[PDB]
Amino acid sequence: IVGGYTCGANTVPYQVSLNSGYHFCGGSLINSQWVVSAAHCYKSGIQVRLGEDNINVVEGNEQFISASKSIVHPSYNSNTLNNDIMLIKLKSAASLNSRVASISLPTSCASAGTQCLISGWGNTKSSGTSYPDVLKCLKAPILSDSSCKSAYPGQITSNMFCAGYLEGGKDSCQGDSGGPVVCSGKLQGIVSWGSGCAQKNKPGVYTKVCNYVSWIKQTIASN
Ligand SMILES: NCc1cccc2c1OCCCO2
Ligand SMILES: [Ca+2]
Repeated sequence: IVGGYTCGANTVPYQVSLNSGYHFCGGSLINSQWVVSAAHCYKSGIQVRLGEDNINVVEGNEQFISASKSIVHPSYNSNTLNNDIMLIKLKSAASLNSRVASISLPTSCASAGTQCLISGWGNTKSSGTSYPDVLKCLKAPILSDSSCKSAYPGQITSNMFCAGYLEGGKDSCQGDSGGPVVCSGKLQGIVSWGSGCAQKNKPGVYTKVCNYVSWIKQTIASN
């Protein structure tokens, strides 16, 4: 997250870190046995780390649980990042508590200008690299579909939305991928892609989770 703040330990209790020997993407806990992340985050051998704040120090509220299965959306297209969503099942259920909590799925898509919270352990530099050890947060509004599609002509699909600041400064960035965009208590977005971070007229692009609720519920219920 560029231009954001330190969240505060366990303040975003549905944020998980996906680890494969190191942090590589975020995700969101949607019930005790399932996480939703970006399909572009797929790899074999994922460990889900829940209850993290500093991802480099055991602080005493973590749960580390290996994935038993990954399910990439059936229409994920890695060339265009259309349908950039995946499901991850945990080998054993997470222990739900104040610091390890699920985030509700949306029932309709959210309006332009709705305020959202975006979080993750990604790069905090818009030019340069610096990775934070503690979870960072950003409040960002959903941008109109028209200003999203003007920002990235030819590349925004009905399954994507932009959130951020056209002026720049304040955006998600590398290593935030797969993590949550929560709006009015609902998981509305998954960190997906963009052009650099925090550049003028290049806001973050997010997987539009409201389009996927039936797939998410049917897939979980069948697996
Ligand atoms: N700024 C949105 C954004 C979000 C996640 C990863 C990114 C990214 O920007 C593209 C360059 C870094 O990869
Ligand atoms: Ca930790």
